[PDB]
Amino acid sequence: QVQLQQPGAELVKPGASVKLSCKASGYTFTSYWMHWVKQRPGRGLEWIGRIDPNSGGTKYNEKFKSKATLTVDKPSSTAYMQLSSLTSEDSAVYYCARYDYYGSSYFDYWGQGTTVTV
Amino acid sequence: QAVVTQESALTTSPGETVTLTCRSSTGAVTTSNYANWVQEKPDHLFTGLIGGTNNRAPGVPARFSGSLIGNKAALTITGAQTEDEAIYFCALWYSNHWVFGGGTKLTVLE
Ligand SMILES: O=C([O-])CCCCCNC(=O)Cc1ccc(O)c([N+](=O)[O-])c1
Repeated sequence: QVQLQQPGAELVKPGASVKLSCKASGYTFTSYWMHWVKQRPGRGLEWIGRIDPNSGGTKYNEKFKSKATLTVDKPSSTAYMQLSSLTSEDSAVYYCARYDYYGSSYFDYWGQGTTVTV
Repeated sequence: QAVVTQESALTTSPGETVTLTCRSSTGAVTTSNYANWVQEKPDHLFTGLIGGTNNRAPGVPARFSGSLIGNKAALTITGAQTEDEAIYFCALWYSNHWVFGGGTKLTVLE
């Protein structure tokens, strides 16, 4: 019973930043990587970026650089992702998912996703 | 930069076998690209099936298996059951980023 908890939604007027959270439980947090993914019909899965709990270090999709800000909270076992100026593209689902940097190389557990409707 | 291509949709029938593939704009796909198959079930639900080209996610019904078929990453379903209707994504790790394929709708029982 591994689990990644993400709040359901966000409803905001254009050009309005939002901090997104993702809680992990049932396993050892800092031992796995955290990746944020975006969905929106057309195919929809675009990789926003990764964060290494330990390090605080990230690797972002260069497309989302002047946009998204990744951070974590080690004690609460919570991953974050900020979005600056929701220009309004952004009306999409934002997922948090588990990734085995030290492992079997799969995105096994996924979060339910935080929907963002601008 | 790179583009990951999968079949848009495959139609199958119960008790039959079906294969889905994942292609790269780079060149052949090999064990090095780190082919992962993600399963999306109706109403935005995801679960990894394979990872590391051929490593099944725990719980996933044995009828599923990854491998490489030539220059492409692949997913095989044996005796496709109705519970396999879903959208199958593949993803590839190219140097400094992951790129997801467009996704394959797998219409089990067509
Ligand atoms: O390579 C082997 O020898 C076997 C297991 C290692 C699997 C390779 N996976 C990776 O390390 C890919 C890899 C690299 C850097 C990086 O930042 C990320 N990421 O953010 O998810 C993945």
